[PDB]
Amino acid sequence: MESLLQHLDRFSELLAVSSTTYVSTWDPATVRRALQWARYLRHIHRRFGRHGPIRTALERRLHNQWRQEGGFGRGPVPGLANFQALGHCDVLLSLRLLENRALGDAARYHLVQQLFPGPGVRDADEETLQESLARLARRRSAVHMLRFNGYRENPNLQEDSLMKTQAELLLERLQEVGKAEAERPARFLSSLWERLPQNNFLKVIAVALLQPPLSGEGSQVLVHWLLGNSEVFAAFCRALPAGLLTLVTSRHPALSPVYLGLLTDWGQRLHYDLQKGIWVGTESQDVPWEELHNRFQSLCQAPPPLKDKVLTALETCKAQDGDFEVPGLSIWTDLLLALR
Amino acid sequence: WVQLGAQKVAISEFSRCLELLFRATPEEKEQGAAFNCEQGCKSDAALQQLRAAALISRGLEWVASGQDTKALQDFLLSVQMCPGNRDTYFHLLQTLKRLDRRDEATALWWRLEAQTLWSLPLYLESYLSWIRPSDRDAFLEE
Repeated sequence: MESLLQHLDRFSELLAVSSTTYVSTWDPATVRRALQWARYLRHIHRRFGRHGPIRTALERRLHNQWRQEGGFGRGPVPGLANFQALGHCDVLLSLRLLENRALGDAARYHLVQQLFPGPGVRDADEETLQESLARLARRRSAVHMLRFNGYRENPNLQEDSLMKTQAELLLERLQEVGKAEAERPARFLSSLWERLPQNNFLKVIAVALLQPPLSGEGSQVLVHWLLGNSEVFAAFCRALPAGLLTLVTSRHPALSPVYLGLLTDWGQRLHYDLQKGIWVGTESQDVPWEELHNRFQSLCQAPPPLKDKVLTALETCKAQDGDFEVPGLSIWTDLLLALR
Repeated sequence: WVQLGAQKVAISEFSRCLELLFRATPEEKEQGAAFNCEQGCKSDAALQQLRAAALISRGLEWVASGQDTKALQDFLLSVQMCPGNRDTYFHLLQTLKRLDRRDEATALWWRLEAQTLWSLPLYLESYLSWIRPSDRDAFLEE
């Protein structure tokens, strides 16, 4: 059990420095050593990978590695990602060493010779490294061809594939941090928020809230993050489509009352001009009438437990701004009328 | 309704006029379909004076309820529309002397003095005279 820690952590160091360009010292000995360690891990993954306390101990070492490094400072090194990455560590290693230009010429020949003998060991009982590498390029070229000859962005982001998958990478990556309990998902998602492109990110999160459960602690965590940090959630409602926020709401009622709160707060920074018969905002970024009609359009076009809520939240903000029953006074009269 | 004192149902009718002066034009004979008011009910003078009124009528009711922002909007709109009623400028400058005197007021004095009845129909003439105030010139000489 402790025999594997000293093996795996020194292998982790070796793997981390692999893609770093100090490769001059390396020889066939280093390559042989790497690949036999990797075969051993691949056999570990096979033998006593499932239903072990060894299993959970290895993950603790892994996830503690990935939090002590951070994604912060010295380098944002990927590393081998998780429990499944033990099974194909070899190949990660293989791919990275080839990218590495500092690879001395003798090592590259012996390497490639060891990766792809030929069909001299065509009869191989274990799937050797050679066959996985073919399989890769294949799926890989495969994914090219679908993407550019029959892929389309579904409009219902929920029923897209990229988004739907990136979500699942996020859910798995928080399921691990939850078990670990070292840092709260909050800190992770704060750092994310700085680091990666926001429009992309949000859609992921949006769709993540919807994916039916895989072990919904995942979804339950994201709502606490969002309701906790107001500023991001303001951009969310602003960035997405309407049907997306509709389904967000009917699933998670914790989002109904603050979302409605944001519309209330946008409607009350408009003004009418008489000469063009239209509500418009003062400031350039102020969600237009067009957009605001639509989202309430949707929210109403929803199941019964939200329709009543929202419709009552209209009659209340109407009466607060005078119960006129004629247009050109109460934004909210306007809307309620515009829904027939 | 104003003389019977009923802010609401009154400002119903000032807004309901104003919409039929904007999401309509009167000047629509595309078809010789009938007999018409030739004169009284086509004048662009009749229209820019009738607007200027309904907006003046409303701006008052907006001060009777205390929404000097809304009143300001509606008066500033009649001015921009029909600059030669001058009761328009009186109500706006009364509003400005309350709040934000100097710059706005003088800028509009100079405009009035730069500026210086044709066939208005009777129901409107009389109605303008009926609402209009006595110290109007008195206010414009301050």
